[PDB]
Amino acid sequence: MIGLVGKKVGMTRIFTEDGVSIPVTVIEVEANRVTQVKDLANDGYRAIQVTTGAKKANRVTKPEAGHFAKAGVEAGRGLWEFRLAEGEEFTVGQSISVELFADVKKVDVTGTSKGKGFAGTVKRWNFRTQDATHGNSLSHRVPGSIGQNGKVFKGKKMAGQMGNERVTVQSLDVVRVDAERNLLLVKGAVPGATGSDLIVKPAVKA
Amino acid sequence: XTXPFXX
RNA sequence: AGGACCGAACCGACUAAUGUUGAAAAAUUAGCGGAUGACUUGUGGCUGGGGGUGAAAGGCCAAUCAAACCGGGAGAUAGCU
RNA sequence: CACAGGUGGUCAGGUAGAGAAUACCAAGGCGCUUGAGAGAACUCGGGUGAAGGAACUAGGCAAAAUGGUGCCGUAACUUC
RNA sequence: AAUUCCUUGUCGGGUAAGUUCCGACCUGCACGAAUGGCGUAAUGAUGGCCAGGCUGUCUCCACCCGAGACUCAGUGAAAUU
RNA sequence: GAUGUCGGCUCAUCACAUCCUGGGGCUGAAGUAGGUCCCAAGGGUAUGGCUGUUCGCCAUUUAAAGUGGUACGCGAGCUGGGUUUAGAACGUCGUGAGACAGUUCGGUCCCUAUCUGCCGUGGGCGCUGGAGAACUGAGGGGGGCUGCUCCUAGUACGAGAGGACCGGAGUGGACGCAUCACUGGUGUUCGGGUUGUCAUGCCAAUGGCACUGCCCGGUAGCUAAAUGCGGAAGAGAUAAGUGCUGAAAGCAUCUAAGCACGAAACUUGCCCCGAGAUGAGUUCUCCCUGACCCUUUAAGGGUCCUGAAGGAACGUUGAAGACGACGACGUUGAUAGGCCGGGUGUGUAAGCGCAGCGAUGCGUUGAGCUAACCGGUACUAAUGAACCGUGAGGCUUAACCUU
Ligand SMILES: C=CC[C@@H]1/C=C/C(=O)NC/C=C/C(C)=C/[C@@H](O)C[C@@H](F)Cc2nc(co2)C(=O)N2CCC[C@@H]2C(=O)O[C@@H]1C(C)C
Repeated sequence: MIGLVGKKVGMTRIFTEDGVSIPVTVIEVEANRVTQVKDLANDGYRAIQVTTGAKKANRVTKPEAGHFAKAGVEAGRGLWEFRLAEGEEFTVGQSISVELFADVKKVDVTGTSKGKGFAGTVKRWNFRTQDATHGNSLSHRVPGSIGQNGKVFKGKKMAGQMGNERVTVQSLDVVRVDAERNLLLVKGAVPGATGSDLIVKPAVKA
Repeated sequence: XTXPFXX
């Protein structure tokens, strides 16, 4: 079904009763609110529009003010969309909590990766470094050949921006769901740095 | 002259 | 005592990297070899071009050497471009 | 060339040191005729490194360390 | 063998495995006695080989300090066409 | 009037005459394990010793260690051992100078990228009122490997020995993405020890220089050797192949009409880019409801008033970044810095006092110091402003308004 939007608060260690340490990626999934409910008669696909968080009064734009005021829902920090699986129904102004993930046992998180900036072939494509001595001339961490005896094929692995892109990790085990704190304990690591917004949706890969 | 250019 | 030892100056230049329209038309950095001797160095002088000199490499003889540079024969000759 | 060049001689302080080495200073003389900011790949010059330790490579290039003083002790071979 | 074509000769030693290396055999393609022969302590920035130690040489690269690369103002370059 | 040659390194890419994995036919296929042939190129496809070597032999692995094309791929990408200069020797030929595809030692590999191309990143214009967001997904990339073990089952088979497909589960190797909580590295911006030396007037106490002077530790951040995830399942149409029905051709036949199975290929489903998709898309919301002149009287020009929504610029800045860009905040404010507290790290400061001949030790004291981290705080600085873009959005047609 649908997912939710939260914040990467960080990572901590969870000790069970048998003395095992389960890595977790805590997420502050604030109470979400629906903004739009779209159908096929107008748009052409069953989905919803959800926001979260808050924003300053004298900083948000007027166009969005009416977009949020239309549904009588306080402004958020962004907007996202979730497709419905032919069996989901919602209404504007409806608030969604973290309990939605109570009986799922697995999710696929999504978020933006960290920013490495301009990266090299080694940092980026795990290229094999050349000889550091024994003759090498200014060609230690260089790629080498990029073709044959007359064009560089498209998709050629080269240096460039590394990170700051959409990334989706799949099949992450859930550990705990504390609605009192609006938290979600996801096992393992997830993209993005502390404070970045990320999506959490049930796992399709089982 | 010496081999490859210009050894 | 020593064409002796370790090792600075000094004289050399084995290796590597840099540099290679260089800082430099052969160097820099890191180490390296001889370092009282067939040592090294300053000033001055002499051997002069098919000749000089040469612990000899066809090496050097003013950034040019299997026969210097300059001038002249000379507008050499070029069945080749 | 306002040159990372070459070089003949003379003067030769203090602490440590065997020393004209080396390290910090004195005398005295300089900061090397463009700079500011940022802190990406890659290159150059360096520092550190988990575990393994020449498996690298045509070949162990450099680095580090052994590195100094005193004492004990010291093989084959030898023209002694 | 600084010499051996056939050839990585054959055997042995060393290595888990050694066209190289050492030690022997001799079938010396084509060693050989002052264009010297066989040895030879010491010496060698000499060639080849095996060890100990040492390490980012490597497995496999990671991070950091600096000089450039990048941006701004100034000067303003050079090569091919 | 120059197309630089073996091999190695690096980076790869296509073909299929398939090395492995997958799917099948016959088998002198009992089983296990092989042989032969067909379909199949999705992905994957050893390390080392000797040698300059490719190759090859050897050792030990692996599910397998594929065959070839790409200037025997790749030197404006590296190397320079080999080939391929001048030096010098051996053997051999020649009287000799010298020479050999005979060997042996030694021996300068330059180029700041204009165009194409490729990896990335922006400006401008356009998409027909403009602006702010959220999407559709035409299309285009990424990914696709696999061993072992247990149960099924010591079952079927077989005289035994030996030993299953089908199906299920778990755990690994290699590769790949993300991440820094743990284990660790780094940490020349934290602390301490300490040699030599100069200085701060001197003692004490500090600082500078010597690779951060040499060392021992270590925060954040980055990062792997560290720890989490991943390959699929499933569906449709198919290859070889197996078929049902069934005539032509009274029988037979997988086929001609019809119909059902069928693989890691292909199309899907998983992930990312994605409306410059000029075929330029779709939804919601917000802002502008002037006065005239003149004129080749028109999608015309100009003046006065008007200047919104929003944007940009500027500034404080970022787990964003080469520059642009992207993101956060700008006094109605915690954006940065500082300050307060706390934590971490270092490891009992300084000073005085006590003991001791003194070096030193003890107590004050787990003291003092403390970078980038956590939580808070307007103390300072992010300034009122102006700069920016307007004024109802063409013609035509059809249906509506005035079904
Ligand atoms: C002592 C020096 C060895 C000597 C070299 C002669 C010489 O003059 N070399 C200069 C290189 C010229 C080049 C690279 C010209 C390109 O524009 C065309 C070439 F690419 C074509 C090509 N060359 C080859 C084969 O095909 C070829 O054989 N060579 C090219 C590299 C040297 C090698 C050669 O000629 O070596 C000789 C050997 C044999 C005595």
